Amino acid sequence: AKKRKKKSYTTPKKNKHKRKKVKLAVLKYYKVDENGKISRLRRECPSDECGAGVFMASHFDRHYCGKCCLTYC
Amino acid sequence: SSVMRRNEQLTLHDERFEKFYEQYSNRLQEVLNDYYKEKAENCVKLNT
Amino acid sequence: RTKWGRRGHIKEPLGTHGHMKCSFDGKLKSQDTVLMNLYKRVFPKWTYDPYVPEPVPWLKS
Amino acid sequence: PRVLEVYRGVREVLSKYRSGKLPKAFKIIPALSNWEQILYVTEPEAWTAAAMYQATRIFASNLKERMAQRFYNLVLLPRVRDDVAEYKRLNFHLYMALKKALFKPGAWFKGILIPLCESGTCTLREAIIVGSIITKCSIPVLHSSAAMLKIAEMEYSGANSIFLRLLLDKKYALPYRVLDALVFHFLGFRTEKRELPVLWHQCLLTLVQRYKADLATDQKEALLELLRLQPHPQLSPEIRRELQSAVPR
RNA sequence: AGUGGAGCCUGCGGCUUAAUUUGACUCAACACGGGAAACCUCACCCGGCCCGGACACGGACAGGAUUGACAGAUUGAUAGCUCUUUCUCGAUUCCGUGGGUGGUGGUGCAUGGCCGUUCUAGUUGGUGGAGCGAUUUGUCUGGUUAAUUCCGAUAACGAACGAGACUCUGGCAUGCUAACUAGUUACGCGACCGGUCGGCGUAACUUCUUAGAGGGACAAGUGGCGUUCAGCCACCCGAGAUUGAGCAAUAACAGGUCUGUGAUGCCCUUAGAUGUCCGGGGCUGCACGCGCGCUACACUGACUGGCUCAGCG
Ligand SMILES: [Zn+2]
Repeated sequence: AKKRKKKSYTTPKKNKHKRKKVKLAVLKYYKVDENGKISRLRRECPSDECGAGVFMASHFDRHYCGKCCLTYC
Repeated sequence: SSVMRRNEQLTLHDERFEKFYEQYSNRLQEVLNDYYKEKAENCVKLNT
Repeated sequence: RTKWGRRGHIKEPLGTHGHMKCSFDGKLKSQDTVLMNLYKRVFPKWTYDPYVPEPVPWLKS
Repeated sequence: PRVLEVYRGVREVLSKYRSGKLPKAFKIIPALSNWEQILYVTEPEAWTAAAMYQATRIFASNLKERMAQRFYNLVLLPRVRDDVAEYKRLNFHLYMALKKALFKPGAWFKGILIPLCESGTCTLREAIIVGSIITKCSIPVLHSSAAMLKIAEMEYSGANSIFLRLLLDKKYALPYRVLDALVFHFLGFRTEKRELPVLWHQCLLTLVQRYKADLATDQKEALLELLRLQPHPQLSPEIRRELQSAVPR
């Protein structure tokens, strides 16, 4: 059968938006003392299922958990 | 379970088959009020 | 003209982008390719010099 | 009460859905205690195709593999079978939903794949459409082999061997017990008088094309007995070729 | 009775426009796609986000690959498909380069099932006979019929297929079977002036209404014409003497149709065989032709008030 030519044309899709890689975010949660005491910087969520381990985000005014969608003042 | 098997060399993983075949409010009221809040803000009819 | 042998000519242009309605003699296959031939007269370059360098003995690579 | 009026409202939203931000009441369905009562008010059978994709997108992310599985089994999988029977090809959003359903492979296999082949009524067209999504999405080795073992032990249909081939097409390193089930699967047709389709031979081809290195002499010669009883003019010499040029371990 | 003349409406040309999506052009082109298009329908145009396989190679990841995410700020849009928030989610991998071996592909052929188009009266064997054979006889002098129909003549005799036949339907019943979702009559009570009442309450059973069975029309009878036969015409009685449909399941199609199978032949797959969605437009645009319609052009009318009757649904 009569073959199609296939055309060129170059349009760059190389530039595409990717969210920023935050490196080593575990140290921001806890401040360890020289003796060995653990101090938590962020509020821990007291929800139904996501307790004891899951922290809340520090907004400019409020606190926000990232699993259950709990919001404060 | 079959007859003719693996015979020779290496056993990296043991495999877990015994899970697949052997298988077979305050916050709600907040969202409810948020729904009506939104369904009011879609048609304003008031503000200046 | 057309790869599968149909002879046509353009009718209306439609889009602001290059789209055109085209009449043909028969019905085109979907597997087809439409193509027009453009011609211009071409004359050779004036690169005449009587001098030509002496070649070295020829050999096979 | 009043909650019944909220979800009867979103029932008329999801029936006419196409795009945009969904109502927040819909996004918190797997967080509820009595979620199956709520879902019946929203009427999943009356939903638009576009809504179905974002419905699946909710259930796959909100954890609970057991809650995720029962959504696919009751809502998603019947709708897939409803449209392949009707339109003959699948809707785009409905297809995109199935790729999103593979974010929880456990709930995927136990909810979509295994229940489909166990029904027996699964057609060839149904199998290829869903089976192509297996080829597209990478699946964990443990879960990949676990689904492969069930299908090998399962009752034979034309639609069944399509899935089995496509799982071997992924070309992961296999558990050794799975290989024993696969050999026993194919050797189950050694005495069968039934005419076997071309898709069956291709599945036997892909098994020998990749996993010729992990076949012992006992089962290796049992396969040569199989091709001698159930032959093919085109494919059987190729499997015979692949067995004869095989290095074990 | 009109249309063609008038206004308007719509269809097709043509003309515009970014787009005014569209096959068919003397029947089978012409209110065909049930197509009355604000959205959808929509195929068309102007815009804007979004991602677009497997495979091999080279990079990142457990010192998170990636998913999901409350509120706020953005452009024509309540874009977690951007930033403050980075909080969770534990491999469900994604970042660059490519080379053929790309498949929710496209089309072409072999084959497996099922449609439509032209007329509406033929079509086609089998066996026998005639001819070297193409072929012919059957399939015909004559009459007759819508007709290779029929009578009948006969080197033909028999068939199959369709039309015909079959079935329904309609016309008819003061005969029959019934009808608390049909109706009448009579009888009570009431209202009104011996009568009128779609006012209300059960003894009359089918006239009306319904829905069934059984009848009933068969060229039955008479007259004329006819090889005195096949048939044709007229007429009495009759509800009906010539009801209409489907079946009836033809001929030609090189028009084919459809998610059937062929490790089917090719062509295409960051040139997505219409990618999904988002917002706004267009299909109506108008000098003109060619056409189907509606309203009219009044006095057999218009207006105004009064009066009284359906059926398909
Ligand atoms: Zn949360």
